[PDB]
Amino acid sequence: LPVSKSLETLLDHLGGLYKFHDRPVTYLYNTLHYYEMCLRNRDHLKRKLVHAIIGSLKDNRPQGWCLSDTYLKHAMNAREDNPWVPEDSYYCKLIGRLVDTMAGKSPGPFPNCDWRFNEFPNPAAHALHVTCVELMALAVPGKDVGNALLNVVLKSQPLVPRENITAWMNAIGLIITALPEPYWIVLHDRIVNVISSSSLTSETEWVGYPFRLFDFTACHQSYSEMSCSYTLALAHAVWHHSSIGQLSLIPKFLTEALLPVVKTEFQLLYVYHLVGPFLQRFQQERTRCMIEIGVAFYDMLLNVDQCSTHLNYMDPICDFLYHMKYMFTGDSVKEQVEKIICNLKPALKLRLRFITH
Amino acid sequence: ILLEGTMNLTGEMQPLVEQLMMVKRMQHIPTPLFVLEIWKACFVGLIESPEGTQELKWTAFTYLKIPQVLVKLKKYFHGEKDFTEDVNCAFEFLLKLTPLLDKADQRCNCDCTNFLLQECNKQG
Amino acid sequence: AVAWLVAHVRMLGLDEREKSLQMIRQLAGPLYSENTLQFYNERVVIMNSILEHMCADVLQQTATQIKFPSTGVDTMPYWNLLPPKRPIKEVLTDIFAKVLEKGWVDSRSIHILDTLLHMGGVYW
Repeated sequence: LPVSKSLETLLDHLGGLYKFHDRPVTYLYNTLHYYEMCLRNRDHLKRKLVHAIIGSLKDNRPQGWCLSDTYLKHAMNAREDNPWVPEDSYYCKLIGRLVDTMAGKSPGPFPNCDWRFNEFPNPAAHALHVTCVELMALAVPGKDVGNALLNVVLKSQPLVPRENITAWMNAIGLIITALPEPYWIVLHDRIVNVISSSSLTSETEWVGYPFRLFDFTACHQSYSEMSCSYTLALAHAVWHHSSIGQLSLIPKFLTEALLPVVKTEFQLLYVYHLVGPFLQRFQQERTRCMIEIGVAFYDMLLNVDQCSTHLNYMDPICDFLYHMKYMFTGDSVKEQVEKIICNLKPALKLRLRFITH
Repeated sequence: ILLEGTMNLTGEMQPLVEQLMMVKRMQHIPTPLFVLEIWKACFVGLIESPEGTQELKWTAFTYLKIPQVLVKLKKYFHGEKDFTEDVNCAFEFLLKLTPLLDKADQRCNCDCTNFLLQECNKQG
Repeated sequence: AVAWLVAHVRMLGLDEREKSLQMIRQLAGPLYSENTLQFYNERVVIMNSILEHMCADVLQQTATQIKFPSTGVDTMPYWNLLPPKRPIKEVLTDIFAKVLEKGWVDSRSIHILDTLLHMGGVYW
């Protein structure tokens, strides 16, 4: 840690290193993979490396990077504690910039010099590393990234509009699929642990009608805006954006944590809303885990068979699983599911006696 | 309710209760879901459309419509769930959707205290 | 003043001399520099200005941009709000296509439809 100030002075003597391209995304990822959890020494190093990297990047005059200068103007004194407190509203401005990158003030200060040599196929490419360097400042982010995002979602700041929300959804999806693993890893417990069992077991409320509210786009009015709905929306966003390698850990996840949480049937509809619409992404390249997902759902059946008196909307799940089998898996997982569906309820047997065939 | 409040906030002593009875009995008539719909109505406005004195008209219309539904519950039906527990689960369903009151606070800037005060006033 | 504005809009209107004359003349801009026995040359004056603005609004709209003597905070929220260079074949998209997914009445569209009905005919 201590003599690292000498290499800081050295890079100050080597500003020319950053006179060609600003692509520290990979240089932070590969050197931060297992570091965010144990960054304490690197945290104290960044305590002084913040201004060092800022000046190293400042070897230009397009006045394009403001979030760094915004932190600088917000870091006049005691830079170890203050600039990380009001981040949510700050993040608003952050996501604000992003929600202005696609439809807003397009000819802004961001695209310039020269739109084709600063690695500009799109302003989001520049959004990448600025978001990275912003969230790489402290250590409590990454764990706090998804938390603050969910906050600015439900604790909607007066700057966050409610009509063009889907742009913000795409924005959060991009910023999540851009940041490394210890940053988006919080979304698992953000969806399954926070609200998926808020009360949601037997006497939740008269809100039990699942279809009209649990699916998104129901909050088109100022009414019909449930927290579970916005949570599912944030989910689907991060699912579609990160549909490259982040989804690859999802099957085991469902087998690890989603088992002792499913109690009621609308919990089953919720986890279906979470998992289903992205299975074809696996089918494209990751077929080898589909069966897992399959039996995962099948395992859920067992639960919704034990602690359950009656099933009102069961036939939706029946035909859902039917087309799950016939359109995607086919005669592939027959032997594994044979030993698991034998424990179902008489109605489920009467529904899936052709599935077992 | 939206149209009536936006058109004539006055001169509406009790025709609106008549139209409410009409649309209720001449349709699926769940009293809890009924009051849920009417509450979502009287709060979906007052936030999006108005910007100035129209918001004052909106809050006045809400605080006139709540005695309307009150006397509706008093005179319409009596003998089976006399507008006591249905109102309970109605306000529970209301409390379920928190973004409603979130937008209410984003609009009125005091929707917590003002909400409690209008609640205890309607409890007259 | 509003009566004579009505007389001028019923007049040729191509002259517009007396129209702008009464507009700049009856303006509450001058806050009674002399000892005018008003005692409320700020509140009463602003209320008189917004009153003269409310009435004859669409009347002054018949001419070009008026001098705008109100200088308040927020103008009338509801208005004509109809695309002039556009036919009435718009409720399909601006109204019906929205409410197809919009499970409400959208008070803006409420006033739009209300104005559209009396400007047309219930049959068509």
